[PDB]
Amino acid sequence: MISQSRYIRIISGVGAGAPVAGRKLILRVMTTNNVIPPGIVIEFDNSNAVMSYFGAQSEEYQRAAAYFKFISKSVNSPSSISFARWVNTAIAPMVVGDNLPKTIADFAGFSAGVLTIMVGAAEKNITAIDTSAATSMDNVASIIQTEIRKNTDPQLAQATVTWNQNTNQFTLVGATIGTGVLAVAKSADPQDMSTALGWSTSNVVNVAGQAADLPDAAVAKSTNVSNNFGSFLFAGAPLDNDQIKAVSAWNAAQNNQFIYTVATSLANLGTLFDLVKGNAGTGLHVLSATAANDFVEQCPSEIFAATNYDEPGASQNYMYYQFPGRNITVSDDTVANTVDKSRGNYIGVTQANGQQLAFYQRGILCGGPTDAVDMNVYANEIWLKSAIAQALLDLFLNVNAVPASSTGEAMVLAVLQPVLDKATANGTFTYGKEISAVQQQYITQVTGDRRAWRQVQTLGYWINITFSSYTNNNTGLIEWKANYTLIYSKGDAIRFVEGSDVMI
Amino acid sequence: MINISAFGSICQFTASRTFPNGFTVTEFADDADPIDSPPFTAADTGVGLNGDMVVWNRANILEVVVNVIPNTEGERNLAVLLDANRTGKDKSGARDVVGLVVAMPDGSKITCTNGTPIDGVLINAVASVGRLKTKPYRFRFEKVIKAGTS
Amino acid sequence: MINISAFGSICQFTASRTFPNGFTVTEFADDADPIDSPPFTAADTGVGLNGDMVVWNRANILEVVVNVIPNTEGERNLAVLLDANRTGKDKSGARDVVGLVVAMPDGSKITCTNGTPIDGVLINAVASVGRLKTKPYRFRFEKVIKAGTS
Repeated sequence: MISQSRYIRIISGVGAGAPVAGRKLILRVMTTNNVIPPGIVIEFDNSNAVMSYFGAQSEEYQRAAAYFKFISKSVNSPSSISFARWVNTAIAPMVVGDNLPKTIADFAGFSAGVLTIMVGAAEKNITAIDTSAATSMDNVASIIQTEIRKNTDPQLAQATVTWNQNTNQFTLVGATIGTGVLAVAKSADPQDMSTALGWSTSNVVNVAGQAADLPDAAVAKSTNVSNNFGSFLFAGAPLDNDQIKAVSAWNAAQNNQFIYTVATSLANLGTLFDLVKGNAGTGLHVLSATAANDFVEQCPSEIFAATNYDEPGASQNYMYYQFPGRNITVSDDTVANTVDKSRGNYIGVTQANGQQLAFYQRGILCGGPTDAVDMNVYANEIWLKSAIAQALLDLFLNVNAVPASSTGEAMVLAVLQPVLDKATANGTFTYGKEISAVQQQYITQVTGDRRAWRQVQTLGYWINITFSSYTNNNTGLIEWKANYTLIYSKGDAIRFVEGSDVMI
Repeated sequence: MINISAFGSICQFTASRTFPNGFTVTEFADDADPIDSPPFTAADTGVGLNGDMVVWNRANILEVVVNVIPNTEGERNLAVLLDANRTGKDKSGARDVVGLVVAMPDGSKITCTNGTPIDGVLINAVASVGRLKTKPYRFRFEKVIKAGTS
Repeated sequence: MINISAFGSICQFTASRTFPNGFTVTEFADDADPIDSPPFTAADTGVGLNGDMVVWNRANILEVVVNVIPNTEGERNLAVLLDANRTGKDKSGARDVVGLVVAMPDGSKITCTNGTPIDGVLINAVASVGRLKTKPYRFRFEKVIKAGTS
């Protein structure tokens, strides 16, 4: 008789399935493992996904993606991550294809297979690959690569096909470093393995081989892939100090859209501070010289992906948190103070009538001249630029171009202003403030009228758009562009209490 | 430019639910006031026995009345917004938040937010001669902001 | 056609009990407003202590006032409908539903349904010179629907 499960399905147990996943400004990890192709970004949404795609023992799932366990101050947890490639060495061709888990049962009739390769001028006729009786995909790979190696082309001199079971991917690398413009050609038989390997469907790009672009330009390409981020870890082996300075300086020049992190152990703080002091905002943290079971720099990376920036109650001061499963890198008063004055977030320890506490002491970034110099404040600036740019992008996708006279400012301001309402009813802005002589003069002379400093003193912001005419690289026509200036009100948050108990 | 003219005005509207990245209203009425606002209160005083005045800063929300020429693109959009927000029988009303930006020709801009429609005619009334009567619409916003001078 | 004329308007009335497949009114008054509607409410706001604006989307029913020329076929049918609906001594009132469709010349049509007469004069008033005074009738409808653009 027809079962009750056809109509009502009471999935008992720990069924779960919260659809409330949606907190942007996610962590990016620039890893070195060539499991990720060098030039595309995969946005994983759970530790299970990172365990599936990436290695089960790789730091990408063990060290990273254990940040999904972070419980924020209220209830929230991060729910999305992204990864990219460092581009360690000079790039050889690494043509990667078909994450689909195709099985040998599909290729169980591919005797004397024809796997043609289109290298442009070197379109080949590689055949004689027996997969009807093979020994798993990883030794189908051997037969394939040897049949490539019969052709004495310098590129296809020692071909290398790999089968990664975690991704279930067939990756044709090849031999010739320096220039790797390759592809795969399609044949016509059951024995043919061009699209059966998924090397011609859509899951190949070329992975063209270039030279190394180690510190900076790789991150620039990664950002060009996807602007959806909030902070990039740049994990793996500790980078060189000079390339670290370059990495910090590049996206100090970017200023917007990024907080970036530097992992160094103790006694590197003075030199690193001297090289990187200033340069917008970078998170320098003291690493425990004993072990590395804590991913240290994940402290900014976790909280940032748990704020949710849509419900009132954002901002967290970024200092007094209670990160578990982490090692106490600083446990002495003199050590704590010497780490300080050189920035450095030392995740220390204390005691209070017993117990031991924890803390993620200090949230100064580096800054110093005029920057946000505070992870809370810089975090809010990041998501303000994110939301405003998204609102303008939707405005322009809806209707292209704004009449740049006086109504264009009207649509621009009217689209921007709900973002400002969210900011006011999020905790990022501040109702009050006591803009004083220096701040009064500064606000007056930046762009605002004489009586604009009043508004920031009572409301929290002053936003105005003008239009400017500029010329581009090739556009002979003088183009016009918007210019919105918005005066952030900052916002303080106490971190020290001083008492004066009298009369005992 | 301290000039008293306002010919050259415009009213950008955005509704979070109904008109995200909303419309333009530029066809204001000629007989009635294009943009009008009832006087704000902002305080209230009471005199004691010996003359001690007591000042109360009552929180209040400003109001705007926009008169528009009826059966027009901006006006049709306004009527659509009001009909979406209004509540009748068997229809579902979307409680949204509207934001109105006026860019007067002298350069100054006034933006008001966290508001909602408060009135409307809902039927194109016909005047005596045959002309359509200008349709007024009233909003009550929560926050007002002045940006830009001259 | 975004013009401001309304000459050529028509009022198709349908009453469920009195005039099923009802009449048409075209001889509107010249001095008073042919079609008028009081301003809808559609919402109502208050303000808290710290400035929190608070909205209620109060349900409401729209109103129409039609002025018609005395002692004409359309207004005679209107007075028949109102006398059927009105309640007096020894007479039986028919509680019916009425529907008014205005087809303004420019093309748009506004149809209001689930209504009832709300006023009337019942006696042809005489003005000073001898002209009969224009008769206004008021209805309050439940559901209004706008159909057709240009």
